[PDB]
Amino acid sequence: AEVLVVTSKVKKLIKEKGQMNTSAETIDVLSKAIEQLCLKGVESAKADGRKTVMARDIVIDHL
Amino acid sequence: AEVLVVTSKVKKLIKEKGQMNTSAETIDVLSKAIEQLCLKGVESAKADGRKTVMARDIVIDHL
Repeated sequence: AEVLVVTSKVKKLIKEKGQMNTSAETIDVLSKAIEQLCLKGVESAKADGRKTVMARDIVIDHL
Repeated sequence: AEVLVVTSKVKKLIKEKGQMNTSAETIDVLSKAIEQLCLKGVESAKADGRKTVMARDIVIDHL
């Protein structure tokens, strides 16, 4: 339900830049990661009293 | 170049579940996060001598 990454372009990146295939579960993990980053972004934006999720609401520095 | 998240479905999630709009830069951050997670997955898979990026190669526990 609701794949949130562009599967074809992820597979293309991983193949072209890394010489690797991409498992189905890899796509699932990436999609779930996007969902969590979005929900956490909602939490951050609302806590600031805003109505728009902004780049500063997507905390990805631990990457 | 190469947006790696499904922009329409991200905006739909953020609006429907959080009542928020989604800025253009939010989409950019999410896309760059996916790119980094994929490249790091390539590093992990190759270090294990494999030819396929697997779910265990996408380290997202810091979420």
